[PDB]
Amino acid sequence: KNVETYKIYIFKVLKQVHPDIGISSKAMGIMNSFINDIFEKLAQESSKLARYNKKPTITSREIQTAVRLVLPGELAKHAVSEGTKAVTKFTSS
Amino acid sequence: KNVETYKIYIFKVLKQVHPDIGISSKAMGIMNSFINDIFEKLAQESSKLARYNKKPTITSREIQTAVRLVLPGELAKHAVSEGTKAVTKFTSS
Amino acid sequence: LRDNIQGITKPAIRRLARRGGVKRISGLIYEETRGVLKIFLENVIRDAVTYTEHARRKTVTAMDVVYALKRQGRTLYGFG
Amino acid sequence: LRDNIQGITKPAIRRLARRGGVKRISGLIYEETRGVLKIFLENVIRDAVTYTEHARRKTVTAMDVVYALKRQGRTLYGFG
Amino acid sequence: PHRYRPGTVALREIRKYQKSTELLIRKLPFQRLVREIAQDFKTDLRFQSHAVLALQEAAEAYLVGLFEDTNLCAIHAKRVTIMPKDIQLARRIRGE
Amino acid sequence: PHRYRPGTVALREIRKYQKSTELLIRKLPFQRLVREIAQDFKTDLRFQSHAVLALQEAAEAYLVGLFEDTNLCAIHAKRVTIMPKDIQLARRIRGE
Amino acid sequence: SVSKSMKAGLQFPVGRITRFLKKGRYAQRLGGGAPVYMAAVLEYLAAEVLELAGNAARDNKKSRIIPRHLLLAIRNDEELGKLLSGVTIAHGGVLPNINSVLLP
Amino acid sequence: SVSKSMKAGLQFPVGRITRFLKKGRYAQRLGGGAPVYMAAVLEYLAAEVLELAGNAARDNKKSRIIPRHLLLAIRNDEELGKLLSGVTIAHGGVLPNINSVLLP
DNA sequence: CCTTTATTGACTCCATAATTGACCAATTGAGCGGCTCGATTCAACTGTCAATAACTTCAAATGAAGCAAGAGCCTTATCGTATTCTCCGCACGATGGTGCTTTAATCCACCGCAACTTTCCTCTTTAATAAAGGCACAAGCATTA
DNA sequence: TAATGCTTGTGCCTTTATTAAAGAGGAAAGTTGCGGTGGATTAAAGCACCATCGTGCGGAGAATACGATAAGGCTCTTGCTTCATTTGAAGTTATTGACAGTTGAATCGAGCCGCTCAATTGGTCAATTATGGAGTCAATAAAGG
Repeated sequence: KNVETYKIYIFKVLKQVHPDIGISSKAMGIMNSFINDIFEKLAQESSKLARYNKKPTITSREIQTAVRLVLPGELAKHAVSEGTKAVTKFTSS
Repeated sequence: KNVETYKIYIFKVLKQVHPDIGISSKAMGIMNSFINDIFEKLAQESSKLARYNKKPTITSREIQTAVRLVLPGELAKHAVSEGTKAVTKFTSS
Repeated sequence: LRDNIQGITKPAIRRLARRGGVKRISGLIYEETRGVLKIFLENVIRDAVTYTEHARRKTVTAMDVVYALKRQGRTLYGFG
Repeated sequence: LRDNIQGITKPAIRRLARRGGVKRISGLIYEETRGVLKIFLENVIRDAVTYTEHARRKTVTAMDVVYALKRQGRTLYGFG
Repeated sequence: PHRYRPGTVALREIRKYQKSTELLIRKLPFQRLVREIAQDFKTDLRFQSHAVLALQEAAEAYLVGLFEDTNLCAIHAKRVTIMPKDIQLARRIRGE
Repeated sequence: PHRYRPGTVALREIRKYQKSTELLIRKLPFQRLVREIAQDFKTDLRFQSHAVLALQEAAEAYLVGLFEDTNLCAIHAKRVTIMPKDIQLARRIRGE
Repeated sequence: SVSKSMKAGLQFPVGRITRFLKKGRYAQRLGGGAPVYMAAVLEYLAAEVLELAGNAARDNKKSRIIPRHLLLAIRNDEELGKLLSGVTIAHGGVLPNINSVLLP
Repeated sequence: SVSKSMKAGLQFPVGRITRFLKKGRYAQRLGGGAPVYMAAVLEYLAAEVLELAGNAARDNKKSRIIPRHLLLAIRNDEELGKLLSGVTIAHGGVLPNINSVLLP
């Protein structure tokens, strides 16, 4: 059975930030677990936000509010800025 | 809009335990919040249990395991005993 | 609004310490206790306001405060 | 199995204290540190076993331990 | 004149305030403080009264628990007077 | 003869063990301890090896954090020697 | 028509709990006995807390349960105190305790 | 066929994240831009952690990121340390710190 | 121990408001049928965990000796406490105004469903070079003089 | 300061194993079309939150006399550290076997979906009884003698 992991995409991101630095298998597993954990946190917060407001759908606004609730401070600011940029790029195309 | 609470059923339970003792409105709200919080905890634990085992349904077994995970010690033992009694009574009828 | 943190008077902090079982209180506690309190509120109100901003409302309800508290492991019964 | 709690030897506890930044260690620490450790394990293994009992399995996996730890606010990366 | 020794009326106050369930902070100054703090997150905010009451009760519970921890830390150092370092140690161990 | 004063080799060990990432508890005694503890919850249990490794790493992380808190408590009472009361106070403030 | 709560011998609303479980979308499907188990557990917990609170109220020579009695019942019990350790009861106060060092 | 990640200018799998969001049943319906927003946020967090870890690895004169470098990057950063305060990194060790009192 | 004084709890009378009881509707739980999926059982394959034996050598146990750190005792001086006077702004009651929250209708717009395509991401296999093991070695440090 | 043991940091050979690179396929993402359900807009009631004014009185602020508590200094004695020797138990390697986890199929049970409807529960209003406000007395405890 093929297992879904971010080990591909994470590696891509690494080659965009540090082209000459590799990553070990243990560190790759730790990074994959980190991505999974943050995904679950954001998704659960978005679900709670949708349920509190009696909304059946999760939009980018729910994700933005979940990012503000979960990530601290400047991390949340930069993440919101990147998410808004990506959504604008996706919609404009 | 009609607001839905447990304030009826809890009162019934009180009259079964302490027939001569009443309950105030503030204590009524506190008990209702307590019941809602425990319901949410057990339901979320059951959902996590079903998701972990790739099961689409929540059975009384998921609820029993969630009770064991959430309630501590003798509380969990007695709650499991009560739930098993209720399920047996419901099925036998 | 300014200086409102000074509205948490020394007798109020002393009463809160008495409820905590404190028999003797140093002179500089009242300052520290204020700052600590401020931090706590800034952690809750922010979250509460966030909820108020998501519901597209302008009034902060008791539900917003209860959810903001529950988000931090400070569940509060009696306002649900 | 009995007496296996004594397998957590005094040098092991001393190394754990050194990694924690401890310079001097009292004589009775090694006993207390054992009991504390035992309690911790009993809180995790139980939960882990519970998961193993729900999946109708007889073998405790790393997933069971990871979930049992996450249930207690002790999230552990590297075994996911 | 009748003078109580230090720490006697303090013990009486400990017994009196641990038995009551009332709020210990004045309501209007706390309301002003909450509005001041919230004005830095979103200007022109309105507060439902029960929201401010919930905030006050949560803050008072937090401070009472913190003072219990502070008293434990003070007694650890062979003292009866709580000091700012005790609050700092309690908040550090608590994870704050 | 050449002898180090007390607390020097202790500081060197602090620097050495804070730099390494290895496990500090022996694997086989810990495995026996885990099997002993689990035998009281369900007889005839089997343990996957990575499960025991995860348990060991979690337990070691917990003990190291507890010892950091214990060292803070010991420093608070104007001492350098950690004592059982320090562990008890740290676990009390931590909520255990 | 025999209500499910009466069929299970409970006072709590098995049907309403079924609706709450389905509305929350905790799983795609819901078993027949899951709401019954839910109702039984909730009823037992409510009965336990109310027993302790009523005993506390009787000890105080009061015939009505107030949040103070609920807090006393919760904090004077090991299991309930462990379950509700991180919970604040409104208008509940604190457990009366003074450290032995502070006493004269 | 232009992939949604290429459309949004991301390296992360917008489609796979959409599948994960739908499979997790977090809501009845999923908006068009919610997976894109989530992918952007996850990509940014991964980039931040990897930048800090690569800097830590370079400071140690190593060309490979190991769990020790990830832990050093996490603990030496205020906001990442706040986000991952209750997280244990396997084979990560601890941040080297000795109290001033213990020093000679 | 005694004696005086301040505090607090019990006891009762009166107000009071707060919980209990009763009624109308509203809305939702129970019933019944059809149907598709899922979870139960069975079986085989196959992965791996418990157990064995052997050998080694490194870390644990134990003791000696040493030293310095915790704990008890004493002294002091300063600083939190109990009390009183005075002052001041919190709180309760009544009232106006307005803005903003909720509800309902309407329209449009966008997302789930279903099937086809096509492409990219994941086991399996092979290579190669970064780093641990080991050896040699320099130097910053601690220790006693 | 200074000589000297000493441990840790630094430089180089080795190898290896742990990561970089590549392929077949198959599982999953992108596309297209439809249609219905949900979000966005607008208007209106009413209600709820802000601001005003008055007052009067209980709580806050400031000063005073002071005692007792925290902090520093001293001493000592014992408990923990450092080091050396002996051993005994963990660690690694190779092997066995049997248990149990996983995958694949059939199938019978069971829960979703629609629609009716009637039985249960919630909003609204009157009301009495447990509880608070206030006054008075009796018991308890603290502080000086």
